[PDB]
Amino acid sequence: EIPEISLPIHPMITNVAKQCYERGEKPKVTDFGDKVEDPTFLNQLQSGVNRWIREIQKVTKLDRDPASGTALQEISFWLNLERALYRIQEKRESPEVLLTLDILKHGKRFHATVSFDTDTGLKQALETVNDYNPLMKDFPLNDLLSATELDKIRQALVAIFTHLRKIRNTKYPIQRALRLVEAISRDLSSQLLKVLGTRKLMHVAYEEFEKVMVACFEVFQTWDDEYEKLQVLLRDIVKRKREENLKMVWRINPAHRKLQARLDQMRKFRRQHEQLRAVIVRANAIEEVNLAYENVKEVDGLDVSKEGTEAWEAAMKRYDERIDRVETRITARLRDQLGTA
Amino acid sequence: SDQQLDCALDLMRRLPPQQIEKNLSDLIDLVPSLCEDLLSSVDQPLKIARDKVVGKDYLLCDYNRDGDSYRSPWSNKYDPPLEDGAMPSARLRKLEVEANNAFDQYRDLYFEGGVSSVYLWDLDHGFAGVILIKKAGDGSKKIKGCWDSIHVVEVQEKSSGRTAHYKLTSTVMLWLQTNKSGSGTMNLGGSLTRQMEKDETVSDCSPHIANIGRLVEDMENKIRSTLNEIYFGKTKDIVNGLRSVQTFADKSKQEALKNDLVEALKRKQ
Repeated sequence: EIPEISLPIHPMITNVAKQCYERGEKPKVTDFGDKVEDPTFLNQLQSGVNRWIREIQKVTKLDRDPASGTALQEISFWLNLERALYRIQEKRESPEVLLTLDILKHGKRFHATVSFDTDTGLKQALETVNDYNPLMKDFPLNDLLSATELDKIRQALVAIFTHLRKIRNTKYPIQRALRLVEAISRDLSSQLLKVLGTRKLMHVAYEEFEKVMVACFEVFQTWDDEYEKLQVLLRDIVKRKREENLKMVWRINPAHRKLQARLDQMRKFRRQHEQLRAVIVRANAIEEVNLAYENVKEVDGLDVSKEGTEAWEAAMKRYDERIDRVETRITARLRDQLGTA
Repeated sequence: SDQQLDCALDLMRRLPPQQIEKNLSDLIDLVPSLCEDLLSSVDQPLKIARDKVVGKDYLLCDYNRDGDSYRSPWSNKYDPPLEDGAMPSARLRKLEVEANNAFDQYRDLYFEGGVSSVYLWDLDHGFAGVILIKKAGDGSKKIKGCWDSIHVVEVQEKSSGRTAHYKLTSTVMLWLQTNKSGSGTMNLGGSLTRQMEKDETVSDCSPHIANIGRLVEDMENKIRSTLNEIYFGKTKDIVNGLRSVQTFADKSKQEALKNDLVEALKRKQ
């Protein structure tokens, strides 16, 4: 994912260092002698160093959309940049490259020498890399990877955010942190999607489903209160930094409320089925409403959101209307059942 | 006690500009409940601070008065040691250090010495700064002068396109003396204040700071000029109008013929 391009040197210099390598002598700067203070020689040297500066700048200033790809991709991308910039420092610190720099310094040409460290943004890139270097090492995303139980997710979410708490000392950006949070919610949603897949939730009783329901809201509340603690955390961070009055968007619509709202509609849905199926058992309206009940509800189909609204808003209010029309008789029937006497 | 405040400002208006600091403290010693109500529109000289870590100088006013400390633009530190002050924007800190640099150049070109300072602060659609310049006279020379300048500038940047609205308010608090044999001692106080606003286009070759530099330059040229001719010539006119050098009855002759020509000019109407 990161281009690591070597720095090519002029071949004659390699032959000179090769001649010194046959002996074991350190290839000196004045080995060229008269060739040092010549025009075409220094001309080609600056050409090579100039292309080196472009090779360094090719990857140091590189940047992509912080929300592009999944969470692990962006996090791993920052890690890749850290080790890659260290490899650029490795190519910078070799004695052969330093030998070329010594040629340009000994030849009184300060341009490529000073620009080799200033024009290259490697120094500032490495210092920002080092500022984010402990923050990127030992990231507990694997705690979120193999977490299928909601309790594991509760403790995992709190653990990851407490490890992320070290962004008060490393200047974390605003929008970067918000896209980071949405990436965290992306993986949370993915894990929950397969969790609902391996749950077979459309066949269990309301006891187990109630426990799973409460556990889902447990995870959601860990998200809300700990996210507000992270909010206050970033609030005091922006206060201690004292930079400006930007229009920072905190109107975050993450990847988990999308399922949370559907859950809420199902809560009141189970209230209808709770009062009915829990009592109705107590003339065929009993059976008939369970008949029409299951008949308009047995096809949730992996309960995704898109088809959820797309067809289930009609099938949903249609289930309500099937109760109603089915349950329409009982009202006036009750008016019969007891008003006659 | 609002009329008391109006008469107090008029008293400072007519107060001798030699003891502005002492008499301002005295007037505050009358009604100290109205103290930091007067230290907003009563012009007084500046205060020279001392940046210890850098080895420079920086003036003191209310804009650098962060809490009760002063933000040394040569170091961006507060003195007294208040680690809780209102730091400027890092963006504006870079803009401020180059501002201090450009005005050191300005000060060196016109004043050939002296102390200067340029602080900055925000605005929703722009920013605003102050420019302090204090040039005391050549201590070696006998001319005991003290130029004092304060330039309240407010950059009201427009939407985009890099065109702005530069509002500027200045103040010069002059001071002069000569111990010349022909005059004995000729003390000379004085103070001015003006306002100007222009909408010069911002560009990569014309930054905001350059526009401010042109405005401060033009403003001080106008104030120094305006002073020298209008006000100081007015004082020379007053001394000449009080006592004349020519003997009277000679002036009656010249004024006699003057009135004769007055009749001659208003004769062929």
